Amino acid sequence: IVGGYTCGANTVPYQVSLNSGYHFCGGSLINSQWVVSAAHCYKSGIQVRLGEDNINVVEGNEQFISASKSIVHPSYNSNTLNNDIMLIKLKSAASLNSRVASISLPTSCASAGTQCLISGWGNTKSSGTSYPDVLKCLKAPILSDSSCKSAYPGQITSNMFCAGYLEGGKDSCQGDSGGPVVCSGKLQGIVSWGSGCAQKNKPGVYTKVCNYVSWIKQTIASN
Ligand SMILES: N=C(N)c1ccc(CNC(=O)[C@@H]2CCCN2C(=O)CNC2CCCCC2)cc1
Ligand SMILES: [Ca+2]
Repeated sequence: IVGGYTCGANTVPYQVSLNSGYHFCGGSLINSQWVVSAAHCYKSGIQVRLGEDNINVVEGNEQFISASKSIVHPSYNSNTLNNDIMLIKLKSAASLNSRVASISLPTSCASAGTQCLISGWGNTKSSGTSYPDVLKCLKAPILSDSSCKSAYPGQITSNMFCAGYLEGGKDSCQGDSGGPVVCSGKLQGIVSWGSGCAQKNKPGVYTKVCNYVSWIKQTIASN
């Protein structure tokens, strides 16, 4: 997260870290058994880490739970990142509490101009590399579709939206991948892609979660 601030420990209790010997992606807890992340985060051997603040220090509120299965969206296209969403099931149910909590799925999509919260443990520099060990947060508005498409011609689909700042300086970044964009108490986006981080006229691009609620509810009820 570039140009953000320290969230404060467990203030974003639905945020998870996916670990395979190291943190490599964010995710969002949607109920005691299931995590939503980006399809480009897929790998086997995932451990889900809940209740984290400092991902390098055991602070006392963590739950570490192996994934039992992953389900990548049936139409995910790695080349275009269209339908960049996956579900991950926990081998055992998380114990929900005030530091380990689910985020609600939307009942409808958000509007352009709605303010959101984007969070993660990714790089905090727009030139160079620095990874924080505590969770970082960013307030960012949903941008118009026309500013999004103008920034990235021929590359935005109906399953994507832009959020952030066209002047730059504030953005998500590598390592934030798969994490939440929460707007008005709902998970509306997943950190997906962009050009560099915090660059002028290159805002972040997010998976448009409202398009997938039916798929999500049908898939978890059948697995
Ligand atoms: N908000 C940001 N600036 C931002 C930028 C990048 C990332 C991390 N995501 C990524 O790097 C993702 C996954 C691997 C390929 N990838 C890409 O961004 C690769 N370029 C894309 C262009 C559009 C068509 C699909 C490919 C996460 C956030
Ligand atoms: Ca920790």
